[PDB]
Amino acid sequence: VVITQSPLFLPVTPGEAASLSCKCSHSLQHSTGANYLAWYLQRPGQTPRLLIHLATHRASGVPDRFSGSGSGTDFTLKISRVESDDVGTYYCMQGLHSPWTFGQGTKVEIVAAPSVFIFPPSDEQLKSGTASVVCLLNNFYPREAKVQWKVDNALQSGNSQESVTEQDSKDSTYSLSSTLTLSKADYEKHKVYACEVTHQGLSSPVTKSFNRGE
Amino acid sequence: QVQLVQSGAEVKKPGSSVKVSCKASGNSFSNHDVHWVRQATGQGLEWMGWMSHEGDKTGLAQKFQGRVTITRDSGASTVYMELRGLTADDTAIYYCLTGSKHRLRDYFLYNEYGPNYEEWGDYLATLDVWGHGTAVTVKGPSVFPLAPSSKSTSGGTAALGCLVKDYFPEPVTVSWNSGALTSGVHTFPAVLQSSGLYSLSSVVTVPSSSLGTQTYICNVNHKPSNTKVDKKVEP
Amino acid sequence: TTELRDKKQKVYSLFYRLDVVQINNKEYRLINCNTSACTQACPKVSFEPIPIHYCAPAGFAILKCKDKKFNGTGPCPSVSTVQCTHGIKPVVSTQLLLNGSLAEEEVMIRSENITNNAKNILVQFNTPVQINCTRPNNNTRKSIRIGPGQAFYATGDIIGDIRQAHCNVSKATWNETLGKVVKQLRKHFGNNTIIRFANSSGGDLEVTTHSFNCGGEFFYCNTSGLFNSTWISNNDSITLPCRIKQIINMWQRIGQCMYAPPIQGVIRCVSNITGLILT
Amino acid sequence: TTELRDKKQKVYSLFYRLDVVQINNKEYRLINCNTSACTQ
Amino acid sequence: TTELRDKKQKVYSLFYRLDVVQINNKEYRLINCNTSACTQ
Repeated sequence: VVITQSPLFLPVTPGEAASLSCKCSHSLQHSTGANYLAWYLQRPGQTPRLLIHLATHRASGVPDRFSGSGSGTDFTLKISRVESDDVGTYYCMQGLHSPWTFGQGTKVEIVAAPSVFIFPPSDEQLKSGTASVVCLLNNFYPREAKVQWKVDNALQSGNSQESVTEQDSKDSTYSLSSTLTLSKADYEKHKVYACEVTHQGLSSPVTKSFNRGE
Repeated sequence: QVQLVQSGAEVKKPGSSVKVSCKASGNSFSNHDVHWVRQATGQGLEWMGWMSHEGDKTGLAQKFQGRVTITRDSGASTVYMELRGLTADDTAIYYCLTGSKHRLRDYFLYNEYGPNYEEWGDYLATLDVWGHGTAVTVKGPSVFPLAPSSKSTSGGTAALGCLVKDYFPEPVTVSWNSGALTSGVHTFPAVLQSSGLYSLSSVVTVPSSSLGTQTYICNVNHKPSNTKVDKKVEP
Repeated sequence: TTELRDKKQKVYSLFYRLDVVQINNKEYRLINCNTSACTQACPKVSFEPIPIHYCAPAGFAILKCKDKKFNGTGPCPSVSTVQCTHGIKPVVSTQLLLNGSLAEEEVMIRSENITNNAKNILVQFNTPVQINCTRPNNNTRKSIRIGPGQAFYATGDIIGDIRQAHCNVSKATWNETLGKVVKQLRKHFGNNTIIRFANSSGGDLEVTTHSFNCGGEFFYCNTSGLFNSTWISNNDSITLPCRIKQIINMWQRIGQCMYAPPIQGVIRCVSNITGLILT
Repeated sequence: TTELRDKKQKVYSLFYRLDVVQINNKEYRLINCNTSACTQ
Repeated sequence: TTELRDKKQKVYSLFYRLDVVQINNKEYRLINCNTSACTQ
């Protein structure tokens, strides 16, 4: 018994309609005629909220812009006039076949090149035998960005990690930080430290660099 | 509006077992089915198991077959979920919750020589009330300044931050100027390093103008190690 | 359940509230099920009373007095004998006797002991008193196949003149005959006594109301409309409200029951009150 | 149904198509059951 | 199963071990049921 939700990721223009698919390898219709499929919205930081039960019924207090349909194997959740409160992950859940199971979810969200900033390691950190260099990509959209660290123009790999924020509710952007970590010894053998950045908003890659010392 | 209360967060070694408990206001597990659902950070919902409020049915997901016990005290006053043989994969928030069922009769054949032959079957209807969850997780941070410089400044705005390096376990909280500075703050989710320790950074964009006059202090709190750090970030 | 021993079938039917009782829409129960099992009377067999003659075997004689007078016991000046008895219809009823024989001369009063109040008093009429009873319900019979094989006749729909079943009695006739009865009573109680008539003491519905046969259907009538009078010291017509019941107990034989199948079409039996059963 | 008045068992048997009739693999019925009971 | 031919009822009773036999608390059987129907 398998469930496939589609699409995996759905950007929606505010006020436009959204359509989510949940398909099952086996029928979810009981012989009494009811379809045991449900839809749940989970917003960031929250427990899931029931939207639709028995395939077609809105749950209590669910706004009428959410509507469910489908019978058998194929089910749809339509959201008309999408707004920021509708952002999150939508899970379907089949209740016919034991063991019961959630789908893997559809992520729903609502060009800006990043501003790029670079930070050398602190004197205090160096004292302790490690050097972390930090690159910040600020306020960009869409979410896809690539950071490539260079040391004296040599490409680095396996010595950095990155983290991205959630979408800012006010400007609809993301921010990302990448941290390159080296030993003090490796760090002091080189001069130019550079963060090279690729994004849909940039016509060609942007490099932020500094020279060790000054 | 039943309220569910769950037991507190726990840290467990790989290979051990956790027993999570749950109570419902008004002893509602007597009259409403209990479900267990877990969710790892950034991942989907995973149904674990349930018990009917009648106390005549229990079931588990395939993945928890042999791993999980779901039980309740008499009078259904407390419900428990025990997961054994923990690994890092079991690091998640564990939710207790309720739901309805439609015990419909599938197979049936009337008999004209006494009682009939019935075969009821429970079918999940909805998932009503979710508990707040129990975080099961299967060193205090160093705090270093990310100093504002000409390499973090443009168009009248500067960026500055704090690097919160090498702590365990989650969580850590960061504020700026004791909560007085919130506009333009980005505190990034932690990353798990090869060493098994976490790191994160918090940055803020501020007017370049203000660097000479305004003080910036990041406040870092790591309750697990009782570590509280206030770090001033200078140009 | 139907013939297909596997799946049931949701059906419906009508039942009098005299037949069913609330358990504990609402839940109800067939009243008989707390006492015994119940059997459906065949739709082919009838209940029409047929004149039966009784005969004695050789060596025994059927003696028959022709004396128009008779106290219930004693010598008869005029005795005859017959091969067999006259045809007597087995009319099962209570209180009011129906389709019996008529008395000659005056109204006859017979009792095992008139002085004792515990005994009953039999009253035989001289002239047939017509009674005409009606059930104005052109109802159908939604028979349901509750096999395997055997069939049940449920109650379909009730249409037509939705009025309560009732009986019509010639009032002046009743008054006249009743008077003739009182004359007799006068003759065994005195020429200065008062005679009053009233309904039964209630209790069981079978002894309270008037039970009688009428084309398979069982009627229970409130004879208060008849037995309500009085006499001193020395159209018009009457309507009697009746009730219908499908489950009844004959001869008061507890431990058993019998379900009479409904009858399609309007029913209108006719009988003649020939005697009474006073106490 | 068997003697064990609690659990049933699936069995099989052969029947001539003169004895059985299609209802409505496929479903079939013993022809007698529409007319009366049958005795062995 | 009581008179209410629909819902069963849990009861209890005592029986001599000469009357009953183990099937296969434990499960037991009225000895007569393997031979014939017992009439009271």
